[PDB]
Amino acid sequence: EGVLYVGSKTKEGVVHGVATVAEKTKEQVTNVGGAVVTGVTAVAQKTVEGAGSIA
Amino acid sequence: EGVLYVGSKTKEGVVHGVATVAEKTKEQVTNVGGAVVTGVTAVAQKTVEGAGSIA
Amino acid sequence: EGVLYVGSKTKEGVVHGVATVAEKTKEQVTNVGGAVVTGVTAVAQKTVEGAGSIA
Ligand SMILES: *[C@@H]1O[C@H](CO)[C@@H](O)[C@H](O)[C@H]1NC(C)=O
Ligand SMILES: *[C@@H]1O[C@H](CO)[C@@H](O)[C@H](O)[C@H]1NC(C)=O
Ligand SMILES: *[C@@H]1O[C@H](CO)[C@@H](O)[C@H](O)[C@H]1NC(C)=O
Repeated sequence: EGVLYVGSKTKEGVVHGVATVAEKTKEQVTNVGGAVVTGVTAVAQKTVEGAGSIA
Repeated sequence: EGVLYVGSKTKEGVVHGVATVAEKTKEQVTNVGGAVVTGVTAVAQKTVEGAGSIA
Repeated sequence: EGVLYVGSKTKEGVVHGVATVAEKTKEQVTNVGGAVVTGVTAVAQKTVEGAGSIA
């Protein structure tokens, strides 16, 4: 029964620019956070928890 | 029954610029945090917890 | 039943610039923290906990 609460108050501007390039690469895993982020945030990329892939 | 609470108060500006390049590379795992981030944040990239991949 | 609490108060500006380059490399694992980060933060990259990958 866990409760939550989030609150944010910004007044001036927030510029936020991202760029990602990949040329002739075999793999590129990227995770960029936000400019003003308040609260829980979970990211999972190319993970394997149980009974993975077989070949 | 764990509860949570997050709060943030910014007034001036937040510039935030990211860039990621990859040329003819076999692997690139990247994780960049945010400019003003308050609260929990979990990231997992190319991890293996149990029963992984087989070849 | 562990509870949490986070709070932040910034007034002036927060410039935050990141850059990552990789040219003809076989591996690049990177993790950059945020400019003003308050709170828990967990990162895991290319880790192996149990029953890993086989070849
Ligand atoms: C198994 O799964 C992972 C990601 O979960 C993937 O990268 C890999 O190519 C897979 N391997 C096989 C043998 O299926
Ligand atoms: C197993 O999984 C990992 C990531 O979880 C992946 O990098 C790797 O290519 C996989 N290996 C095999 C033999 O499937
Ligand atoms: C096993 O997993 C790790 C990452 O978890 C990966 O780097 C590696 O390529 C894998 N090795 C085999 C033999 O699958």
